[PDB]
Amino acid sequence: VTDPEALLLLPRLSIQNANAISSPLTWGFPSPGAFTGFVHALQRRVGISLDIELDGVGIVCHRFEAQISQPAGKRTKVFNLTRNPLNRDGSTAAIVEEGRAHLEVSLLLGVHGDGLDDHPAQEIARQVQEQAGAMRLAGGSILPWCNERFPAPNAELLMLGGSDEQRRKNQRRLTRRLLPGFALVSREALLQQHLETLRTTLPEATTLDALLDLCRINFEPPWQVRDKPGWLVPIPAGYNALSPLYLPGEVRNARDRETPLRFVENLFGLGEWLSPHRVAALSDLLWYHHAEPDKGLYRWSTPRFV
Amino acid sequence: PTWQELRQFIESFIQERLQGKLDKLQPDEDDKRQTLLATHRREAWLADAARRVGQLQLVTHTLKPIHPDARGSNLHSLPQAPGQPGLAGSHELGDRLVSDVVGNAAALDVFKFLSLQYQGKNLLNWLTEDSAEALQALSDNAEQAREWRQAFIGITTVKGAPASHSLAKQLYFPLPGSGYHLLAPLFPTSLVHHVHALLREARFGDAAKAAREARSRQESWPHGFSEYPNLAIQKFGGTKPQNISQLNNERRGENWLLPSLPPNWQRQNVNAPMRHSSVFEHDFGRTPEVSRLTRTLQRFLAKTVHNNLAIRQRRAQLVAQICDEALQYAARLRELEPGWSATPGCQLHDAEQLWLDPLRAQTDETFLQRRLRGDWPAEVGNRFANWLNRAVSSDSQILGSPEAAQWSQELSKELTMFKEILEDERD
Amino acid sequence: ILSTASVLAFERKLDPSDALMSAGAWAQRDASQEWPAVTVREKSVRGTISNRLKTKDRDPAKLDASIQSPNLQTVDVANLPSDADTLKVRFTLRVLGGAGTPSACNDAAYRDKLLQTVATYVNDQGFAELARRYAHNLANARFLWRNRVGAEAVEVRINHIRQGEVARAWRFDALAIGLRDFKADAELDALAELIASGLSGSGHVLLEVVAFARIGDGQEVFPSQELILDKGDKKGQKSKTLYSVRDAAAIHSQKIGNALRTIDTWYPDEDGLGPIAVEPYGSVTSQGKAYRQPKQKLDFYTLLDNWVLRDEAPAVEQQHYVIANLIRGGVFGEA
Amino acid sequence: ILSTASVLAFERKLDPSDALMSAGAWAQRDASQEWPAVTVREKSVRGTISNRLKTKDRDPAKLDASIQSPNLQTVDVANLPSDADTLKVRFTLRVLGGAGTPSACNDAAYRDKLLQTVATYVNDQGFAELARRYAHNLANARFLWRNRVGAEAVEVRINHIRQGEVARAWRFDALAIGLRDFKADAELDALAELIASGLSGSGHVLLEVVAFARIGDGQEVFPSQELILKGQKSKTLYSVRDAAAIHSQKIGNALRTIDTWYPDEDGLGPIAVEPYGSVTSQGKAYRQPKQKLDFYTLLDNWVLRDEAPAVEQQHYVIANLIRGGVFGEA
Amino acid sequence: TTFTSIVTTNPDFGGFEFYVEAGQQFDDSAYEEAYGVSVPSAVVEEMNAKAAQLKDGEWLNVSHEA
Repeated sequence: VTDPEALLLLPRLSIQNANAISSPLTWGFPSPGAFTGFVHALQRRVGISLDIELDGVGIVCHRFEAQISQPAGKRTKVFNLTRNPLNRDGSTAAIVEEGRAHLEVSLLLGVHGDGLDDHPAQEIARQVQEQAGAMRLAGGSILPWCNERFPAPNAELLMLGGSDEQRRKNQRRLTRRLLPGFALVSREALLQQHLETLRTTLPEATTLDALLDLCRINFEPPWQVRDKPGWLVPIPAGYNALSPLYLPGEVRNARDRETPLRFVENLFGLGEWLSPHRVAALSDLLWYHHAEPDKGLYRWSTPRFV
Repeated sequence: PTWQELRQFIESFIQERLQGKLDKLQPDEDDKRQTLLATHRREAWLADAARRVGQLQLVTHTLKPIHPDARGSNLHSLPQAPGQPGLAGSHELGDRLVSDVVGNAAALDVFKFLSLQYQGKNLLNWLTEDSAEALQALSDNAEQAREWRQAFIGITTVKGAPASHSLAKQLYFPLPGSGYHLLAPLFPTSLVHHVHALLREARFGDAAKAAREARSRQESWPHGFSEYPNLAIQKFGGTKPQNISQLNNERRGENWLLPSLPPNWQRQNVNAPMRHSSVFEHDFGRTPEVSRLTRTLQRFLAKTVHNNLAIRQRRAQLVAQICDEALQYAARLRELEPGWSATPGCQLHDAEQLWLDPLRAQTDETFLQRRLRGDWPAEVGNRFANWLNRAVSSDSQILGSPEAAQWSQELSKELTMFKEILEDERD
Repeated sequence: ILSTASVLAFERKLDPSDALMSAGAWAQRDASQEWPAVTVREKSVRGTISNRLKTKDRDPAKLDASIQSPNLQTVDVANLPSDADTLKVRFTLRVLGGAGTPSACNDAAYRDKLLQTVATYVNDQGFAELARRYAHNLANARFLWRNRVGAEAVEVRINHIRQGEVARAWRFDALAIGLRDFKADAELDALAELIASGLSGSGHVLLEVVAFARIGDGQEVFPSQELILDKGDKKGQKSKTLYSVRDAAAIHSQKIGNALRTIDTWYPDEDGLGPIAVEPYGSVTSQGKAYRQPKQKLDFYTLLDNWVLRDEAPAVEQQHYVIANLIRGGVFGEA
Repeated sequence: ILSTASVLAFERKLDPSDALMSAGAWAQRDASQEWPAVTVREKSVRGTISNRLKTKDRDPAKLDASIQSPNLQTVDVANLPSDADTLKVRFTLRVLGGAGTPSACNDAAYRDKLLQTVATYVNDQGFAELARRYAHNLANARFLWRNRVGAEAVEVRINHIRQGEVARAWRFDALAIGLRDFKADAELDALAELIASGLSGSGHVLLEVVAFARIGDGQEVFPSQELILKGQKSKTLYSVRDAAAIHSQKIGNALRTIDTWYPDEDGLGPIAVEPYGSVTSQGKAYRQPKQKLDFYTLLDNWVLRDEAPAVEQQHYVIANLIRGGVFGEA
Repeated sequence: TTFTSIVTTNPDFGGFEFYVEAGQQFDDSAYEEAYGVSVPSAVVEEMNAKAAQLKDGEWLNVSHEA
């Protein structure tokens, strides 16, 4: 929402069992809500001590390996599970299917505040890396890079540049540093205009049909595949209200009795895995929160993408 | 719209239930027909059915797919539409709600009774709008009719205080000012059933199987078809998917998740050229994706002008994706493998000098690093332009027209940005 | 009245990674950074049937016709190469810290009571009995699960990875240290104080646990096996899938954690098993039997409720079990 | 009442490796560490019809029409080179020990009774009859399955591998030691004592079994064959890393051909130790459960109700426990 | 095909489980209508003997594991 004064780069973090189930309709890379909740956890744990405000994540995903397996004779896939403990009686517990995946992402945390001036850049970069080393990103532990070739350090890029050329130089230097991955942005205006063209073709078509049409490899007869611009994916773009907002000590069995609970439901927007130098400014492509809590509509996106 | 036809329709449903019970009774003695015709025939069937409603619940967002030892709250609530454009889910269903049932499966006759389609709509939807046709048929006294109507309407209400079990999910959300909201999400099962119906119609439907066979005939069909690759199946009940919900009997588990995958979700291993034949076959090292991308550029030859505008924007996008995949191939080859400085030979295409960035500088300090920083090897783009001239054919309908000018200008600006990205490998 | 918090959840302390297994030769274990990874490859197996016939298939005709239609499987195997007799199993371990602070708790009164209880434990008897046993399951290579049963010599090397480098390096003989005796050893005590200072402070202590098992040339090593329901049709069915991280066999993270948690020798049943895993209603998956039943007053929930709510402090062994269940993590709470 | 456990998982003792095969010349078998491996290569074959017709294909018109269009295939063959006549099949055998202890069991009483039963077996008579037969199946090269049937002279070298070096090296003539008679030698009894000490848990036994089979110049050798998913690829051969190999369970099945106690005639000789003791080639299941001599009724009579069988049948039962398996009902 | 049974005092009405009321009888028609599978006729008398032998306020949970 606001512009970051600096752009921190947490380097390639190895996540071993992330959540492959991003949403009820999407499997694969975990939801960007996990990464925005991670940067809010980082702000809640060391952001208040350094007098900075870590907002926004650029999700890069150098490596992804889902713990899946294609069954024999089926085109679809199934998830490799774990073995839960037995019950108190000795029988096998009722299995619940949780998708696990191995990640390697690097995060662009947009850091703005009055703590960039108090501390050096390398100190606050090192302290948020040490705080991220004892955390988890989507349910999966962050592997801490022991006894390898060399440890990947951080770089807090002060985005306030003296010139346009030095700014473009350090943006290119950072893009070369997070290069083999694929930045994730939220392209929802493309989904809405594809819904507009779909409704032009056939009326009363809703945007779930436009989302599914942007998802699949659909064929057209003269046979030619309808082309897709980029790697468009369905992503859960936040939540939506189902119940009115309850009081803190009102709902039963909540997490805490001091925070208002509201029953919610996902909102599957459209995302687009694009390469990091297709953006020409890394102060875009960061994932912020947008709540508007009177209406529901607790959503996350990349504002200022285009 | 009159109460007499609704009355006789309800009596016909009750009598069909009793006739099915008597036909599947296999009785000859014990006089159970008297008790069955006293209970399951009269308007006391409405009485014990209205007693049975509190065992059921019409739901749209169940909890039980989240870990099935969870006794929380299940909601039949449709969200309001976001004013923000783009994103949507489960509020698009206006007249296509499938409307799951949770609760005691022994009381499913109440839901089958409220789901009869008597005039033009459900009996339940007749009971929500209090009319003359409603609340006159299901009794002769309006007091117990009002009581049974209030019972039947309660099939879509939350029973008890709102709750979410310790095994359920509930997630803090940072508000703009301060504070959080707990946000316990519920599994949208009517939306999952709708997307599951769309996916089953597009995969196993007859109108898609016909076009799929017409593709194998190589003939012409009116409509096309979809494919939906990389779907993952998630079943909710382990061995008993009956114990989750109503529609989880129809889709036996089987959530059918769409793929949200990054493009490097298939690990490609790295290979550097060793010998002269390896340097002739591995100078390019062309992945399946760039061949899939150049085959699309090969299908972008012919054009009419109003289509050639979008075709030129698509050709610019494809050359951008090819150049960017070349940049990522150079990136992962220069970073992952030390094989560019593994062995010496006679032919390794040493004019490239881009896929061996740390290989010739971090070991040789003044030998090749002084031949890469002052020379700044960026002549790889001129050799890379030969690949994209091989991607296009010899079509003279564009070579003797202004399409070659637009092609050359987009190629020049794209090799310009490829050159300035390739220029500063030294920093 | 201080009723039980309806939501309890503890974050997993002692969080290991996948145990990547790579192969090579003994007497160059000190140069083991370029050892090639043990790859998971397929092989085909024919079997004649051997399951117990259910007294209706004991006809000679049906059995003879069933040994002429054999089952044709495709199993995954992980073998050492023909010129390698040593298995380097290498994983990382974060000993996180904050072992009594729950990850989710409803009641602030229950939360403060539980934190006062765990602080009473840590002040009276800190993590020195638990961490000795975690250091033993690191020291003897119990995390080498079936790769230990006939190894010639197992040697475990543990490095306290500091900021970027090895701060303190251990080297154990994992066959001299048994699988059922938690004795006291000086280097094991130093590792126990390191895991103690990891479990007490707010920062994580990172170890690198490398174990070498001299199995033999070309022999089979045993990585973890993936739980795949719906294998598919029986034609191309792969009946056994071994876990591989990236063309490299590995034991799962929860399997290494299950071998590290095998410290519980305090259960009321006799110790024919010796130590079992720290579980609530402490249950052994291989035995198919849940010890520490709720019928006796010795499971984790009743010991925790008597310790926190009504101040009945259990025995020192049972509160070792309770705090080891807190370090293990979990999801608890009533409706 | 001591019913049988619902899981009984026995580990595989006598754990072999994939039998790699190389190639070289005889009389330099002693310097056979650098011999080139027998690579599996492809070749096309052309088959005519030779199967039994099903009384409707006996019309000469369709017979000649199907002969006129014969089936092409692409088999995998592994032959010795044209200058080599000896096949060096080299595997390692690790003898584990702890034969009667199951890896998984529900009942503690049944597990204890099984441990007492195997323990009173071992105390009454060690693993001396079993290890003599395992040592014979190592000495006579039955693990050379079809590479033995026409070999001129087979020689098996078995080395006890200690720390990294050879503790005691054997050298047998695999054709003098027959395929069906279990005689007694001095070196075979020393190998039997070594495998006995391996199975009793009183030592670590890692043998490296090398077997040279003088087949002939350029002849065909037979590794194990994979299952198959114009160029129909009718035979896919096993290969570990560009080197033909025999499967580990094939070598284990050849080592377990010690069972000469099956109730039928002993004209066939030893068969493989299996419950419902069966040979998949001959298609006949000896020790059918009608007769009281399969593994399951013998174990359930020896452990549950203490009807101890004869010495031969309990040798067979402990040979099945050394083999390992998935026993126990549902 | 394995029709288990458990007497529950409080039922789990959040899922689609089959609970028989204490003062009622098993209904094979309702089980064949709710779930797709039909009850075999040898399970019915066992479920009747369990459903009749029920204290007031004790539900009979009937489920198959096919």
